[PDB]
Amino acid sequence: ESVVDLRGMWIGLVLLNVFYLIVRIYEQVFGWRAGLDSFAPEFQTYWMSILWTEIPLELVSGLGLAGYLWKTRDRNVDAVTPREEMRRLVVLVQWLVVYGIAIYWGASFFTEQDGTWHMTVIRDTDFTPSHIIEFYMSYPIYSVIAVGAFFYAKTRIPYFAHGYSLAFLIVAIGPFMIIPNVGLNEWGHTFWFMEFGWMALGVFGVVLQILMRIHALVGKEGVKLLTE
Amino acid sequence: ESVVDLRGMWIGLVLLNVFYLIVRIYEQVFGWRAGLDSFAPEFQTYWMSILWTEIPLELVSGLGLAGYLWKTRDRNVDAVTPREEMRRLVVLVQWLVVYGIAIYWGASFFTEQDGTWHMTVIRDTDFTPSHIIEFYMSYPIYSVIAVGAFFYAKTRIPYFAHGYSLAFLIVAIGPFMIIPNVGLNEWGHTFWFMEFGWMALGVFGVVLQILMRIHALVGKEGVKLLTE
Amino acid sequence: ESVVDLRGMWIGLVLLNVFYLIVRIYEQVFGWRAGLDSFAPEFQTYWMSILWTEIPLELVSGLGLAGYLWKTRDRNVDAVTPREEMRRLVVLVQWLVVYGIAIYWGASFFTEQDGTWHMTVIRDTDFTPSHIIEFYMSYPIYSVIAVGAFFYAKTRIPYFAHGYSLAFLIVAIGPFMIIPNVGLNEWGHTFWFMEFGWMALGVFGVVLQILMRIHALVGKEGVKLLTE
Amino acid sequence: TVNVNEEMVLSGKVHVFSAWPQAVANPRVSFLNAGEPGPVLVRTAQFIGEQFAPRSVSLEIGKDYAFSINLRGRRAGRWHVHAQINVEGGGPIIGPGQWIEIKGDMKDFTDPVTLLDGSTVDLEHYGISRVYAWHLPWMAVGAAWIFFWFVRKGIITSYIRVAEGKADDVIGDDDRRIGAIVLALTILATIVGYAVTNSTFPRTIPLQAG
Amino acid sequence: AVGPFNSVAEAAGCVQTVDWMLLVLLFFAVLGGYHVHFMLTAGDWDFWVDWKDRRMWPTVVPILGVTFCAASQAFWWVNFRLPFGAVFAALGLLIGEWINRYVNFWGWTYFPISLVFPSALIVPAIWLDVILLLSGSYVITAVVGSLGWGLLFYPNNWPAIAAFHQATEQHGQLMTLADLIGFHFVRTSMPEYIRMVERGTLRTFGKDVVPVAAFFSGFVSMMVYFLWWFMGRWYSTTKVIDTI
Amino acid sequence: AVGPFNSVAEAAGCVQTVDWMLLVLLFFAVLGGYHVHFMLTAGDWDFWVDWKDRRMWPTVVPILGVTFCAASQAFWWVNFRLPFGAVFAALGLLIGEWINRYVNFWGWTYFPISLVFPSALIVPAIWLDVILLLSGSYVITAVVGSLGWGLLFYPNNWPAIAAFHQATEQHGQLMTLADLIGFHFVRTSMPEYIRMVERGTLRTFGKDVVPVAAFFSGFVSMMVYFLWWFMGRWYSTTKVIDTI
Amino acid sequence: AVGPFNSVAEAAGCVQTVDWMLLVLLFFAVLGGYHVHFMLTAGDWDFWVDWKDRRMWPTVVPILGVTFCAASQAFWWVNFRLPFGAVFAALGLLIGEWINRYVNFWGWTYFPISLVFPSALIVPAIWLDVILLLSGSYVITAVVGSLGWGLLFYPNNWPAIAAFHQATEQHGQLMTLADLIGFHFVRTSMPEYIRMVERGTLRTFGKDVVPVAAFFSGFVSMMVYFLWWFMGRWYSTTKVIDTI
Ligand SMILES: C[As](C)(=O)[O-]
Ligand SMILES: [Zn+2]
Ligand SMILES: [Zn+2]
Ligand SMILES: [Zn+2]
Ligand SMILES: [Zn+2]
Repeated sequence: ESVVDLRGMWIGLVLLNVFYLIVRIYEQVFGWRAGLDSFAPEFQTYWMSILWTEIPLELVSGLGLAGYLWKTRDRNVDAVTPREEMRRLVVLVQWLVVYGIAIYWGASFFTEQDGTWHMTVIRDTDFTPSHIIEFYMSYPIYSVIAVGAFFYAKTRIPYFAHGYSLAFLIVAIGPFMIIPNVGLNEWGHTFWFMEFGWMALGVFGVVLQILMRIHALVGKEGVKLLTE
Repeated sequence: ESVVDLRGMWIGLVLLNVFYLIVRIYEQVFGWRAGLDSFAPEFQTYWMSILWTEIPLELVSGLGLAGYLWKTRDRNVDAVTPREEMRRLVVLVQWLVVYGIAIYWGASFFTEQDGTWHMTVIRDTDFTPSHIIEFYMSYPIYSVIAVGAFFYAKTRIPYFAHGYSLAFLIVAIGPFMIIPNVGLNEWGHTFWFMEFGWMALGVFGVVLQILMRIHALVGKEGVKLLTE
Repeated sequence: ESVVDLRGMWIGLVLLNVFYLIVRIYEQVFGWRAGLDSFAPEFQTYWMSILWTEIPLELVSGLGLAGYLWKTRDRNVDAVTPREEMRRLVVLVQWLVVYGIAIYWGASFFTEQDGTWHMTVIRDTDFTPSHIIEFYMSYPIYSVIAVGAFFYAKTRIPYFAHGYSLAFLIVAIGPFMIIPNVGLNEWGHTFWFMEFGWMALGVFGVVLQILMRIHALVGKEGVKLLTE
Repeated sequence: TVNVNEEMVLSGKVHVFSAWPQAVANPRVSFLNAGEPGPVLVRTAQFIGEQFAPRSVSLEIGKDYAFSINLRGRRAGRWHVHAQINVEGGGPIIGPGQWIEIKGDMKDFTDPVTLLDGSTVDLEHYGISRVYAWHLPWMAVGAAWIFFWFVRKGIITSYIRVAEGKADDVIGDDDRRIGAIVLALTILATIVGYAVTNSTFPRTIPLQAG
Repeated sequence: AVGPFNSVAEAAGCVQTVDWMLLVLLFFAVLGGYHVHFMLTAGDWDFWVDWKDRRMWPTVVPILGVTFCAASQAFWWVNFRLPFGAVFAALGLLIGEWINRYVNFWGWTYFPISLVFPSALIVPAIWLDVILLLSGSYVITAVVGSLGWGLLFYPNNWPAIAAFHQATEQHGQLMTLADLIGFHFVRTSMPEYIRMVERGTLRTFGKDVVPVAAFFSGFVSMMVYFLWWFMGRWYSTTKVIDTI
Repeated sequence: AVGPFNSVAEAAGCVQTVDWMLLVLLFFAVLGGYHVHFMLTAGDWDFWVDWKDRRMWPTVVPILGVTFCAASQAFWWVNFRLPFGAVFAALGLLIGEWINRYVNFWGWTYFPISLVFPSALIVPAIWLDVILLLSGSYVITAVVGSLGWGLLFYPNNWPAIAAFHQATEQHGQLMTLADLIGFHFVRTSMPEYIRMVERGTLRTFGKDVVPVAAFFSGFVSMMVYFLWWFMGRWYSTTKVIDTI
Repeated sequence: AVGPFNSVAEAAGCVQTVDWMLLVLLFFAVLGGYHVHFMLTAGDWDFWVDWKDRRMWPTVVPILGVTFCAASQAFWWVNFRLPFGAVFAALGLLIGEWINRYVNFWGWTYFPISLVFPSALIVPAIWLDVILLLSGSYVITAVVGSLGWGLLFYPNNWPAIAAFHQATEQHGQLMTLADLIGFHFVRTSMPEYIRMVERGTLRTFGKDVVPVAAFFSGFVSMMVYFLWWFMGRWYSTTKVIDTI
């Protein structure tokens, strides 16, 4: 048919940068004067609403994508043909470029956005307009694509099925060990008196593992010969 | 004859819970009024006596059990029969059940007992009535059974002979590394200005190693068949 | 010819203990009154001169020795005869006795010398008379012999060629990780508010690796028989 | 200008400024000193805020204090000697310094000082003997212990013994018996060395500080 | 033609499109990770013009900053021999900062860029990559690479920063422009006294406040680098495991 | 035909001269390393007679001092079965100190030896070696070896030190000779208050200030030993590696 | 019947009596070790009703308490697939506490149980065990397991504790019964001020003091769990070695 598809990839990116862009604007508009005092009721309509929605929604979203992929897993994986595997990989590489973007928004944009909002309020609880997005939105999402990628690979590629790449295992799991970091880092002084770094570039190993599988599914012919 | 003996085990448990129960009582009685001020002479008769006795007694008790077990070691261990190994192991499991109780007394009872005595005095020196028992009694004992167990295995079981299970070695040697902890924990503030945890569940390994030997000394017959 | 040469060794020792002995005296004489105030111009003639000279000299000294030994490397090392190897080793053991002395001067004498000078001035900058010698003299030198030793072995002994003993690699590189220590140890308080030990007895391994080679280049004959 | 042993004195007054910078700790805890290249002059005694000041002292912020330092001369030369005060969490504050000139020979420098028991001692010399007398023996002893075994089983030899099966060719009593003996002697020599220096000087008090 | 591709155009064609995907997914990736780590520890000096001092900032930022660069290096250069490791990470950071600085620090809350602009990294990042490009060794890189990285930090920041280090007289007291910028544009949680900047010691001699700072910052970065190189390695692990 | 030596005299001859070289290069070696380490952490108490107190000094010096001895042991006794490990190290130090104490502390700056004399180590060092010589086990050594080493520190220093723990009356205040010696011979950066010495607590009962200090110092040294033994092992590594 | 047993009744009979001895020698074992560790670090909160606050205690106890449970789990479940690891350790502690609380804190010194009763652990311990029982994964256990464990701690302590959190008026001041119990039954070494309990901050918003505390306590326990799982592994080592 063809190996490279990309149709899938674009739907993710397009659907994402949009949702975040809506959000950045929604927070531009209701951040300023609707989310400045939590004891007001327009906070409940414009922020405390989003919170109460996303969490349950994300939580289901995640277990959704999980069950589906497992359910639609290729029960006879080892049989997979050299073209179909190569195709599958290219979809895997796709999941990772969406994971990529999800990582950007969650972990850079909405994370260092929080920094500036700490210079703007005095905080009515730990639920700011910035936290609703950073913690209970942009992170959960990015974590869910993470799990998606993990599960897709596991149920489509013979290598990631019968295994667990420790690399991918890390990538899929350390998002649940950022809250211990980025979160509690904030309750520094309050949680203090009673008293280097563990990170997720596990993607290195994961793309390296992918790379090895490509180098495999091209004969001596394509390999040496076509690309000297 | 028979594998399971147990006669030996009871001797220890009985001889032990008794010696601790005597002491608890004798400390009940002479703790309260006789060991409340160290500068008194009824302290010398009722506590500072016990100390001066037990250490040299313990120190000899230890090198005793040691030398004896080595001496009476089975010089031709490798030859040992399947039944006589099996029996020997059950003796080892025995030593470990006494090591068990020694651990209880020395490390929980007479250890957290010290906690409440700190709420009762202001300490004339480091030799309280509670320290005489905790440090220079309940520990050394629990440490000397530990050694016993270790040397018994070593001089009766081929596996522990020509070896040193690291697990067992730990078990037998970390008791001389609790003083650094439980002890100096106390001279906290006094020894302070000039400025997770290393523990002894090494017994895990030791019982794991024992277990493998049993699993061996039962054929496929007893094994698979009798215990499915 | 003969294995043991020693002529080379003496040149180093003699050339060295002399150059340090000159200096100790020169610092005896110009330390006291010529290097007591940095803002004086007799400091520029007697200390700030030495500094400006040694560094570039040392830096070239080092890359010198390095290129030379590599250049004059035995291009067909594996072929080396059992006598020639044995001779070569003895030269290696030689380099290491000079490394030894270098270490002494740089790391004990001129290092703890600095201790006493800290009781004598109040410091006009970090460039004392003691620091010119300790840091930018006695260390660099000791570091350059170290590099020598390393490179000699690499280019003369098949073992050290096609390798990198990790032991020798350490020995040759950790001198560039003492500044982080011995240096910054000084800017303790000034560099402080914004906030066991990694050492170089790598020589252990290196002499052990040498030893194994000797034990090899003596047959069962010399070995067992001559030295029982 | 001074002779070796000639009892000069530097003195003055100082005001603890009021807007005491955040940069430097509270002078709650401080120490008076004389800023000189080594002990070119001994310090016989010194006083600040009308007290003997051989230890740490408090300065309150905004007061002034008076001080003086008795300086017996010791080293032949010309030394620019400052009044100096240091602060807990701060560092040295260096004051006025004047060229002082000593003449004579260091050879002749003495103190001395007077013990509670009565007697007199030259600090410039006292004790130095006993130190050597107890150190250098032990240093020889240690070096003897090494030489002994180095020439009794070689390095190469013993490495090769260890290397092949054995070992036990290297050690094994009476190598042990040597140990037990040398050990037992050592504990003895110490017991002795202690008991004697316990009779000599049976007075003694901990370092005085605070 | 080239199985399991139908043509060469299908091969060379796919390979090419995958290559982009990788480089891109791998761009952030690191940026994302690197940013969150950097921002949690180096802060803070990288937010505020009135934090960028002479001692602290030129110390902590090189030391914390070398981390993902070294780890990035141990990934590109080991596995592809591509000499853009440090620069790949450093720039990723710098974009991820800047975007946010503008769009949010400014465009959301309206602190003016002159207050909120990031520390410059790319010169040292280049220098690092070129020590590894020239000598093929990460051991050499770890020494003369990371030393270089430390020194260049302040020098490559000076062009941006000097501007605001100009003096102004303010009710008969001196300020720098930065001091003032910070003073003007009110931060609801940023009292001077929190700053973590040079305030002077009796132990400063010279006329050296920055040189020592940038040296110290290089020497330490040497160790950070080694550790972060090897973590760059464990992080690149193709190990597969049996149970969870 | 003694190959690759021509004679036995050439073999036994070379072996002998090499043996010396080793022992000597290996003497410093350790002395050099041991010293720099010891000096940076134990200081300091080992410079000044007015630091050698009753609590700190008899604590930190045994605990910091056991290190290279334990690593030195793991090298001689493991690989040559030679029972002078600790003593080889300990002494190496003592020399390197003393030389410098004399030549420099005195001969350069003219602090008098009574002020700048080092702590005594050789008794414990011997004690340690002989526990390893008698019981062949470093595990026993680590326990009864390092304990001993701890106790014997102060006892074996007392002979040198007592001398300066004599009382003198000074403007109606008590001092020890040491207190005074330090007071006399002016150190340009050594204010009492920096001292790091016993100054007394409400928690002292007895009449035990030194006993407890030397016990504590032995029980800790047990750990420092184990760690430094195995470091003496890694440090003994004959591993060879592929790339840098 | 089955060698080296004479009968089946001899086999099944022995097997059975050993099982008991193991389970028993293994009960304490852990209890003994767990207790000493727990009591040395979580003190102290677990002793005193007037230490059991809203922030510290519900934080440090989950965090220190997970340790031996995780290590216990790594032992039973890996090697026997027995789902009582956490519970097995938690209860051991609870007994070994309780006995001594009664028999000594009370029966030896007479502080009334209301002052000296321990923190409740079993509900969380159950929860852990079942997250491991259901999902066979110690990775998932390490996450949702140890999160649950943190949260439940206070909820499952509230039944016992509420009682003493009632208010009494005391010379025109407020106390809780607990505050008072502590005040009444004199501890010769326990001044309020040593407490290490909630005393208030300007950074508290809400009305949240315990929720945050118990979340924080869950989140941190996730890491403690991992580390302590693997330590449960090394501790289970069947490795045998050559020399000591
Ligand atoms: C230095 As070669 C290539 O002969 O191993
Ligand atoms: Zn399969
Ligand atoms: Zn106690
Ligand atoms: Zn070769
Ligand atoms: Zn210096």
